[PDB]
Amino acid sequence: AGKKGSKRASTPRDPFEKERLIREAQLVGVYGLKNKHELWVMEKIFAKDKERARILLTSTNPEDIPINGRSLLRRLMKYGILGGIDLCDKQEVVNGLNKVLDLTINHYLERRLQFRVFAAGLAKSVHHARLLIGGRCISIKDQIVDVPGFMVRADKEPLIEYNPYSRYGDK
Amino acid sequence: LIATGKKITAFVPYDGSVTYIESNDEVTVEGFGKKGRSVGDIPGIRFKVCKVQNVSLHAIFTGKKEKP
Amino acid sequence: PTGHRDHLKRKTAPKSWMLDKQGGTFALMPASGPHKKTECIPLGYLISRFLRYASNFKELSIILAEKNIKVNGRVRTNSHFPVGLFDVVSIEKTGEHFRVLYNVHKKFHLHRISSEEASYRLTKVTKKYENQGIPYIVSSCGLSIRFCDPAIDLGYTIKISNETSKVIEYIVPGPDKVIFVSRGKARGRVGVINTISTQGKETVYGMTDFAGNTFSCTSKSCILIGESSENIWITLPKERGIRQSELEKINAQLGEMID
Amino acid sequence: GINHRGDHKRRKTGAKAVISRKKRNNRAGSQPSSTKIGERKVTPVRVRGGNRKYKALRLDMGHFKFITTGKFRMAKLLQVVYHPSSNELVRTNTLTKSSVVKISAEPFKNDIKDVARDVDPSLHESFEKGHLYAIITSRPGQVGMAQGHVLQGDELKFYADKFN
RNA sequence: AUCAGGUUGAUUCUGCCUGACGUGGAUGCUAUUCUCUGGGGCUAAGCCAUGCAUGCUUGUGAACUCUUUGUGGGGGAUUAGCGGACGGCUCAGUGAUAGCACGAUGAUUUGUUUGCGGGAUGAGCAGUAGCUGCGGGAAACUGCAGAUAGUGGUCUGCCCCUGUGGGGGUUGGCAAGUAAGUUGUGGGCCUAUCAGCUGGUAGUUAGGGUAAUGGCCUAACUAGGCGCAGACGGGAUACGGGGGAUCAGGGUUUGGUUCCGGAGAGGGAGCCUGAGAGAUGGCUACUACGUCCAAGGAUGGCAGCAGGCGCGAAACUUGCCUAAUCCUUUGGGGAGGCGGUUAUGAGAAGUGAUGUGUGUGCGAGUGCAAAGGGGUCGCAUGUGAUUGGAGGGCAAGUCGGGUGCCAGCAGCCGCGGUAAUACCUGCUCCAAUAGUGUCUAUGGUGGAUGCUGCAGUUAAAAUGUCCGUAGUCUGUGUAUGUCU
RNA sequence: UAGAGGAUCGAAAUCGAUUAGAUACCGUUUUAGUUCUAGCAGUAAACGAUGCCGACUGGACGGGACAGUGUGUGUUGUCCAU
Repeated sequence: AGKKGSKRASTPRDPFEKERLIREAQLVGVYGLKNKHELWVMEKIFAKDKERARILLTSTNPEDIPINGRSLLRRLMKYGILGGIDLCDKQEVVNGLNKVLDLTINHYLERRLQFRVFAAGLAKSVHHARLLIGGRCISIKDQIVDVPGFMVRADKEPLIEYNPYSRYGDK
Repeated sequence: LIATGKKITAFVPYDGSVTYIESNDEVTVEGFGKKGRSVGDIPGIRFKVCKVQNVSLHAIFTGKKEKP
Repeated sequence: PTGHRDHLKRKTAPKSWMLDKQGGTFALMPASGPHKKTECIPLGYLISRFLRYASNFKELSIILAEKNIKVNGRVRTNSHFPVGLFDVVSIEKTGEHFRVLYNVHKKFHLHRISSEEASYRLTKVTKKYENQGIPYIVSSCGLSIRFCDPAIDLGYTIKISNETSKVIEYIVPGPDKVIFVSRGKARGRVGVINTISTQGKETVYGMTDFAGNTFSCTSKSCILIGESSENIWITLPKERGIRQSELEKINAQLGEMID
Repeated sequence: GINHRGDHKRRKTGAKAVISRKKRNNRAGSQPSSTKIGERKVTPVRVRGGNRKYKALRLDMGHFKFITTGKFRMAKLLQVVYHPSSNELVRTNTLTKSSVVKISAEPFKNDIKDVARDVDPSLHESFEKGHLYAIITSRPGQVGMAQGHVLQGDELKFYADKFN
């Protein structure tokens, strides 16, 4: 009647490895994540793109970089991960397909709503932003967004505000 | 074995737990987990008591349930 | 399993009908009659999904039992009646006429036309036989016409009156004509013949779109609709059947990529 | 009953049969009808599609054709003298297709007098005993009638060596 | 595209055993919310109490009835017609006679649908349903008399094959579309402690039967047909595909289960009606188990939806529906829809916070066939963590107290004999977290089955020696454009 | 298994020693067998514990056969590198 579903996360190949357990305890500390499932969700998201860029460079089919090259560069720019590239020069693009491979897992954890109610100063810390996103006190220009994992867009970032009908509002 | 009428021996795991069972009791047994060989220093036994009259044997030992 | 089936599950309905995957388990089963089964749509979907007149089925059966519809100038009251390619649908109140076509995405399409264009039909000649002392020819929508010219053969396009059902004039296929592809890989594309060659009992038409693209297709998936590039016998849809490729669709949205 | 499927035969290599189905009315057959001579009796049977066959159980009065003149006459059937497959069908007077019968000679009295007693003298000798020979080319169990032609010359000599 | 622990006083190897990661079934403890998706297949294709799952349409108008009354009306029984061959359930049989792919039907039939064609208002006799009466029987079921539409014979005419004779038939058609039947070649379940197999068996000629080709069947005659490129046999939990799992590449494993194809309705057989059935919510017989009786008879078929018993480690409601989707579109519909029940899987939020409760409850409106829920508003209000571990492999204590090779632990290596980092009990800490452990099957792990890509002097393994047929190799089956 | 033959040695049997005891090692008496002809059988640490065929690759001291004349071809033993 639809689909069974699918899995968003994965699991580490070896459970108890200290060089991997030390840097994961930081990310759930500096960004206030809720458990390890949220972090392996975002790793798979960020790893799909790299595997997509390498195939676009070793491609003998001459009509690939035009269509699918720039397609994947528009999609990143829309979210605030890459800068601004002139999508008309064959060399200014293939250098943009070389900066996709040199990325962090911080360029993705920072386009997320729990961290955007912090940079644009509205909350004390990332343990308060989660407490008043769920309380229905943030509104992206018309919408009362309520889930602290909404991945904001570039051309919609500055429009954040309080909820003009909430207790933190004027009415 | 109620299903096939074969005779078997099984091992009763925990401390002081052989004394909840009586004779003419019913019991659920399962494997050991090593492909049909014996494990440790227990010779000849390939099975393991699990329940005693529909109550978990591991829960009676930890105090979560009451004896039958 | 030796007796005929009377139901359609919705997963198996043709893609041209544009039916939603959910929305029930069944779909309307079409009746026998004029066109083939893989080349028709039931009448009841055309009045409630492509015109959005009736919002229901209690209402759709008030529009058909009050005798307000005419397929090819002939009243129809059955919602399972099948409608095919190049057919005229008329509606008296709120006087209108439509012709049944395809997209370039190969879906169905209703194209509004005028009143002196709603007296036409184009079909191919497929069979030819003699019975009882009369010569006949068989259309591709299935009719027989008696007492036509003695010089009409298999393949030619004929123009049917649609208000007396009699031939008017025809087209013989040759270079510098126009074509509509009614099925296959290239369904819904209009071209202009360049070469006609043969193979192991086949004829293949090299074609050329109205934008320069090239083309090729057998003679069983094509109907002639014109004498030359400015003498077409029907009105084409908004886009004329171009099918721009996917290189040429991002440049529209993104510009070119020069070195 | 009779059934014309081949699901029960040995295979091309000699292997025994394996059946995984009951019989179907699709392939049902009949017992042989055995058309004898005397006192016409034909029966209509209902076949697939609602259609109709005619099954002759007894027949008189064939419908034969004299070939040299091209005229049909209706003669009377006297007895059977040869069948190419089974001669136990001659002792019973059963009328299948391509059986040779002895026919009554009066109705052809005008026709036979355009041939001399020259190269066909064996056709004129049996005419004076009162009979001619014919052959049946219809299927009496499928259409309900006998219909053939008279033997002359090459044919009449080829078959005459068979039934003596 | 990854490895670790274990044979020695120490060393390098060979070799398997165990850990570390997924997935399907069963099971222990523990649980706040919503959204999508699943649930008596494995054992017994075992046996079934009760309710429902199939009925409609008239150019047909009986009893009865009305009117101040007549080629008048109401009324609705029965005739006639259409449907019940689909839909739904299940996986016993079947290893290719089924299924998938590409072909032949010039060897065939097809109600309803579409467009053309076609049609006895003549004589003369028989005679029926409902209806009006007399009745039989425990029942289930049934008879006789009376009187009437449709109707059934026979003549007459019409049509067909013939004709210098005659003999048949009773109005049945053409072309598309839809459906169905028949048929050719090709494909890795395991097995040689299965090597020779076959009598309608291989062919010819004639006929019968069929909607139709054909040993499909019969009469006569010829002696053929298959096989190490595996015939003919035997075994295991064998319904075939579309599909699923695992994951560098190459591969290995699985599919009772939504969609399409097949087969079956306790077991076997045989048939009627019909355009279509070898039909089982049709009939007839034998056979397994039965049920009701006044004893003489009469009867049954849940592998349809709920439900019960049995079996087992193993699986939900005897609920609501004249609404959506369709079939037969205000008739019928357990098809299908709507909730309820359950740690089936997958996704998303919580268990608090200092400036100003992510919960629970109630009230409006919305929503529906009627209701749950949900989301848009307000009112009070304040609750909500476990499971497995701490000697090494493998993240985390030589911490307190008990026991003394005992009781117990431990996949593997190993621990315990009064000096326990390993057992029992209390604290403290570790991993994942509405979850987390155990038993069983299976992919990877495994270059530990090796096409890519192993080994064979001594670790397991080159045969006591030559000759030699089939096969492989050598000597003299390809790539690619266009269309389908 | 059949015929022929019979010097030497010798399982089995037997005594004498040795020994705690030796049905053994050592010895005495004495056989089948050990040989030949005709056959059956089909095994070995039947071993270099080392399939068969084809292409290519450094030195030193030798042997055996043939042919040449200062060397060649087929085989083969020992010793040093890569």
